[PDB]
Amino acid sequence: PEMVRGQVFDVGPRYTNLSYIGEGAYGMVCSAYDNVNKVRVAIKKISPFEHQTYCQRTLREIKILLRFRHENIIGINDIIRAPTIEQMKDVYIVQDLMETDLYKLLKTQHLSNDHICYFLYQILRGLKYIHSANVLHRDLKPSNLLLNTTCDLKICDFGLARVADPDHDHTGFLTEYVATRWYRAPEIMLNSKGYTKSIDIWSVGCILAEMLSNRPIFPGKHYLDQLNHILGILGSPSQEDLNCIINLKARNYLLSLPHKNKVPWNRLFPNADSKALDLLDKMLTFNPHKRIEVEQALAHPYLEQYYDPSDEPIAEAPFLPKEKLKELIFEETARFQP
Ligand SMILES: CC(=O)NCc1ccc2[nH]ncc2c1
Repeated sequence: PEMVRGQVFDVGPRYTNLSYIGEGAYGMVCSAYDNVNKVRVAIKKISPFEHQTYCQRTLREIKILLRFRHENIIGINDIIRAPTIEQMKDVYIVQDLMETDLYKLLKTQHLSNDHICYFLYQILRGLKYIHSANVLHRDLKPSNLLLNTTCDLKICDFGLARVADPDHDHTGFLTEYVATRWYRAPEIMLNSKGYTKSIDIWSVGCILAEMLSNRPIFPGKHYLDQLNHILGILGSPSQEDLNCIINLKARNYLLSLPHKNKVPWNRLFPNADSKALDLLDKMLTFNPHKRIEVEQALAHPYLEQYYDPSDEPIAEAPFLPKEKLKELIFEETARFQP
């Protein structure tokens, strides 16, 4: 039984020569030589079985990623676990090894306009597929966008994903939310559960802005401070957009704020391509009903050199206590067993 950083990393004889990568949500991450395909691979250890939430998220991701097949979405290549429920304490998910991710790249590398364009294209191409399956990722951020040595990009981490449910999207003001703060659309803090596709487009807009400067655009330090970062750049919502927020606590909060003017994108991003800023503006639209959709974003002039809807595939179809969820993780991973 191989050990890494003083813990069992029990990946069998198939996978050998482990090197520590980093530290996931529910366990450790390593590379390993795959003795069957003769390539190094990434493997993450997942120990979710005590907690119903870690079980829920583990199972959501497994079910989604096994059903999806797309060049810009990470696959599951193998899953390692014990032969019986009783002996299964952990699950190992094997995926393609990727050199880096966008978070690491942004902290260390200047991106050319050509790189930004290509990364954005790949993100949206992957997102077209996800949305075509009626699924929302709900936690798009640089550290969930993996890149290889030739800058192929794959979206990962579907633990917070949901089926879209726009008829149940409304909630009150200051309703708590789980997904990463800096990439949360303004409506999350006002009146949205994050059950519509527009939530993901906002996050992509934040990612685009961060590619342009290497700095997150709206780095809020706490729940409501996130909204006030957004409003500091977008400025005060218009009457029409304010009138769409029927909830009085949310509406009156916005009305209580002093008038803020829009910060022009070309002053925030003086070296950016003008077509990139036109698309950014459309993704970072305050009103989620007016926000650009994924397929429109692909068709935007900024992406013209890549846009090819015949080569931007869609999914073939649309997509509980911890004891039942352990059984379900066991069943879902059975296809990888001898
Ligand atoms: C967000 C996440 O789950 N990161 C860990 C991870 C997953 C797959 C990976 N492939 N290559 C490297 C690598 C890292």
